[PDB]
Amino acid sequence: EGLKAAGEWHELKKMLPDFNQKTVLDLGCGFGWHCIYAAEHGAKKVLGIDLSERMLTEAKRKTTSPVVCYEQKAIEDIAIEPDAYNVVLSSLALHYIASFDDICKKVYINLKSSGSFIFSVEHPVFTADGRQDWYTDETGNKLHWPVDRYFNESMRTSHFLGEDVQKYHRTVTTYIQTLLKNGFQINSVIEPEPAPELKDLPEMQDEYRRPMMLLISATKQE
Amino acid sequence: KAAGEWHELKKMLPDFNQKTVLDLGCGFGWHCIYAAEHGAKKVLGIDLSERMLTEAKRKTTSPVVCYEQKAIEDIAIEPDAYNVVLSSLALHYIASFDDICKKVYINLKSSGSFIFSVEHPVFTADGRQDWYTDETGNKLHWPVDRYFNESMRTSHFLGEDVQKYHRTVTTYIQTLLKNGFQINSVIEPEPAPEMQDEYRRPMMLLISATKQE
Ligand SMILES: [Cl-]
Ligand SMILES: [Cl-]
Repeated sequence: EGLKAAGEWHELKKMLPDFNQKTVLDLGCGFGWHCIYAAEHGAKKVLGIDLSERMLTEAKRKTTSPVVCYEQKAIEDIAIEPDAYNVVLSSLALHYIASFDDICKKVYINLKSSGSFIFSVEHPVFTADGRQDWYTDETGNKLHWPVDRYFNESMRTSHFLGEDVQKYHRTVTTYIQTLLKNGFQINSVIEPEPAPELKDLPEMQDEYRRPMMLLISATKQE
Repeated sequence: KAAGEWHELKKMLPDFNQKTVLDLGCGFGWHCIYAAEHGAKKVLGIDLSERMLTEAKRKTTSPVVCYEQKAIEDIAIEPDAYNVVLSSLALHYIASFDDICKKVYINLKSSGSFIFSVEHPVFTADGRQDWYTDETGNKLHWPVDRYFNESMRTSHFLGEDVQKYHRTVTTYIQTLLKNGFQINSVIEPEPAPEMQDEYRRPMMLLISATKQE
């Protein structure tokens, strides 16, 4: 879980613009890694938004810069602040949001002219079937990755003891077309392979077989 | 599959009026006839097969449209000559999509479009190009494997090898981007018998792109 979170960051870093004197919004900031990074690369103002109080306490403990503020808030509830941001970021968060269209409308408004919108979601191929796991035989070999219901843009629920995880499946089309119809230009679309530091690692070998993540960089056009 | 490809591709097509068009893998020439009657000043359609190009010239009336017997990878370098380049279900049979992009960029005018369709990476990844079935032949789900393994996919029939090249969604999009195209539209079509199972996995990938200078 932390292994492929490093695989996300490696590709995401190469998408990032220069942060000097930029105003940054981080949707689903967690422990505030992107907010810290932005600050120490010269951002004038960073807002980190997350739902978990536990995570924001750890974020504020890890953040020294007076440039960064944190707020407990749902991503669907972000404030309308027209033209306030140079860049909006979101790492592994938007596949938990029901209307990606609403998020794009709000990000568009909140961004200045030629503002940046860079995000990563769990891949449509990862979420399509719903089981979010390998197809296995009797001995337990991962035979292949199952894909089903690809055009059923609906909730995907998974069950653990005491937890209910709720995600929303969307197609590659929907992510790209939603950005385009909302006035964004597509700069990059990447499906990350494992980071070159951990490409040898035995557990990372199944990650070449199906994509786990979708990363997209987009620019506001008026 | 073929008619379903057209329905969605038609929607991507620009105004053809006094546009110079190139159709790659033109088959029986459907796009070439379409463009000519929608006001194109000049159209060139190419195909490898002589049998299909015989039928193509047979069912074509307009003198705006010329045909040649030529493979896609051997298209002529003609700088700033075309307004629009089309390719329907053809580029997944070509090894270097980068090479096609380099030539199409050069052959297009400013703000000219490159519109194409291929078999979707999810259809081509595993290589078996078929459902996973149990012992009684229920179609269980569609199998994905070796997604980032970008190489040949061969299928065998009596008397023929079929050779396709598997590429990722990244590859198609990032290659267009690095060769100076702007992405205008990316669509994975659904259809409008055994079309019943087609809503379950994507079969085709359609991209519309514009030349940027
Ligand atoms: Cl949406
Ligand atoms: Cl290529």
